[PDB]
Amino acid sequence: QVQLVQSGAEVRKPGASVKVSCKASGYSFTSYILNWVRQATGQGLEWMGWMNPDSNNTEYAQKFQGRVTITRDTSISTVYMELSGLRSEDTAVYYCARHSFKSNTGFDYWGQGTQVTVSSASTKGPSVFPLAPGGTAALGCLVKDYFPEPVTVSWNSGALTSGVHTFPAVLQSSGLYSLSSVVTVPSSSLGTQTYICNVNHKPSNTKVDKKVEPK
Amino acid sequence: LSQPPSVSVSAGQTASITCSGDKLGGKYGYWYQQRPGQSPILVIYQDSKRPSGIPERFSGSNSGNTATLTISGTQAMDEADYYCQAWDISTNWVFGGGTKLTVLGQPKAAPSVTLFPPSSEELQANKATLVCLISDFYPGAVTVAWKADSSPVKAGVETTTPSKQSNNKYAASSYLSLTPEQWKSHRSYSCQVTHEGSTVEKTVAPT
Amino acid sequence: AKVTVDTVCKRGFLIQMSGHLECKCENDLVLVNEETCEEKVKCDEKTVNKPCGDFSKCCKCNLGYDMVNNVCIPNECKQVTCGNGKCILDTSNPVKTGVCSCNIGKVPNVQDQNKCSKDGETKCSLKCLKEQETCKAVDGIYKCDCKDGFIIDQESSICTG
Repeated sequence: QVQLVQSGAEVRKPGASVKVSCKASGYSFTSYILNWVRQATGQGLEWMGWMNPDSNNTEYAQKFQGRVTITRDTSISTVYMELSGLRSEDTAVYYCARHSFKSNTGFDYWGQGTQVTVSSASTKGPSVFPLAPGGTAALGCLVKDYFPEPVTVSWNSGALTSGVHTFPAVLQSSGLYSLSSVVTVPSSSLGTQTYICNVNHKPSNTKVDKKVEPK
Repeated sequence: LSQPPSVSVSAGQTASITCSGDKLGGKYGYWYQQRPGQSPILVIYQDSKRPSGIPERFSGSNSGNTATLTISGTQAMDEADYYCQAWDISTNWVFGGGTKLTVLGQPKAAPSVTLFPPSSEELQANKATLVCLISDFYPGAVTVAWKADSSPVKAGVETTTPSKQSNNKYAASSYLSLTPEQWKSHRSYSCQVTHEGSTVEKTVAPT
Repeated sequence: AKVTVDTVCKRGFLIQMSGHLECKCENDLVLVNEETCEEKVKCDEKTVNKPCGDFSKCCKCNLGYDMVNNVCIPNECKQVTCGNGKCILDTSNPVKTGVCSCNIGKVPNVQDQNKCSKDGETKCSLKCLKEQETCKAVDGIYKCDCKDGFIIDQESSICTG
């Protein structure tokens, strides 16, 4: 199938540069133009530029004063969006989407999104603690004190999808994020079924696996 | 492009989201649906066409200076942000300001409060936090109150504003950060959650 | 004259590009004028002043056109090349001058002497009123073809499934 996969989330200091990638598969790379859209937490989608891999021609938005640089790599079917002179305005989620002026399809397929945070602090790994446990029971994970967002939590290597509910994080006075991901499961499975908590924090390259079991 | 910021529709009725432009009748109209946290999806392309998998309840029109998105029989799974798009010669791609579609008439739901005590592992890390997990409620407005023994707690609390779940309901978290000394010194701790007038409360003890 | 959306191409159909419309002749027919098609005939003695090509009589092109590269193009488009498009006659200006009309997906580029080197959108204005037909981009031009999922039945020349 056709898929647009981007890089992981990153944290940058004010003034540094950020380079986000976008991988293309399942279609002729040179056929469609790959755009770049960002979106602050508050505001809506904002187009910044595109790259036509058939012509190696780029078009940028006037409001991005020479700071957006989109470079391609048809060998890996990957386009790169580099943003320089980072400020607080650039803290947003960045998307890549393809479109065809020959087929008039619009942004039919989007990327997964890459959350870029611009802060004077550096990345920090999380500390994961077990949240020990109709006829159901609740158990989960406490992803504690990490920076920055996001942290993705799966269960049983992604084989357990029904009942999982990763909650939005909270920011404490120290400036670190903490969240909890909880899953509801039949009480009979306790003791019979083992539940593994897969925490992933790409900004600090840490993957934590917690086994939640009754006390 | 100009869109109304908020549009409310009764459940089962028809919702209309307009998009006004300079010469929008001469451009192709594209509509995108974006639910909180995930990427937008194309729901209407080329003014009136819909991609595969989009229900037949989504319709589109584009003529003159207005392009309208119409959803017949709006359901709970339609509460999201709908964006407008058209390609202009000077400024290439232009997105609309957005539209938060609110589907009224959804049945009231009672929260499911699950209070967790500080883990033994984190107690060995010399920091103790209680986790109150509120979920499966509607409307998405709650009030949380923490109590040490029988007295209310004000500090050390961090409550998150509710947000949509995977089940089209709202969920929120509240964290009470204490020291291990404060945790073991009290007989119990309670998480009191008020939804509408009905109050639900869960209690845990250090023992 | 003015080939518009309402023009009925006799023995032919309408096509659209970046900045104009045209009539394309069905099967192996040729254009006697802008809006009618007739069977084209190498030319012999019996076939004098018959259509030997698009806008050509007997094989010299008609008045206003010149045989350039085995086809007949308007005289004002003699030396103009667009690349991802074709040269047409500027309708607005009185002295009709050769301007570029691009394939679907391209537009005249202001930084390239209005050549077809800029990616742009072109909205189809064709009214395909026939049975189960819509405007689709086929081989770089807009035309009326069967709708999504329909195939022309040769027994009736209609789009069915």
